[PDB]
Amino acid sequence: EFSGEHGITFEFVSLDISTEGDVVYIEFRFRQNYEWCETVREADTTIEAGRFSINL
Amino acid sequence: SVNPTPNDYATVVNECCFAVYVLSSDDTDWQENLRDWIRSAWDCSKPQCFGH
Repeated sequence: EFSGEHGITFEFVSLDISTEGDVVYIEFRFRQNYEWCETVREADTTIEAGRFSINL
Repeated sequence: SVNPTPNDYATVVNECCFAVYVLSSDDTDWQENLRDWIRSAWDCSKPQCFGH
C-alpha cells in the first residue's frame, strides 16, 4: 500500500525466526535501492550576455 | 581656392549606416574628415556597420 501511495519499493532478502524463553524473534532483512541527489543545487556562476571581440 | 568643404557632421549622418560612400570633392580636408568618420565607425566600438 505504501509503494502504491508514493512509488517506493523494497527488496525482500531473507526471513529468520528464533526463540528464547518466552519470546520469539522474527527477523526480516530488507534492502532498498535509490540514487543520491546532489543537494548543493545552487545559483549559477553568472548570467552570460555581452561578450567581447577582437578579430584583428 | 574656395571649395566650401567644412564638415564635422556626425550628427546629420549617424547610426543609420551606409556601406559605400562617394565624396565629389578633391579637397584633402573633406576627404580626411570622411576618412575619420568611417574609421570611427570601423572601430572596436560594439555597434558596428562596417562602411567604406
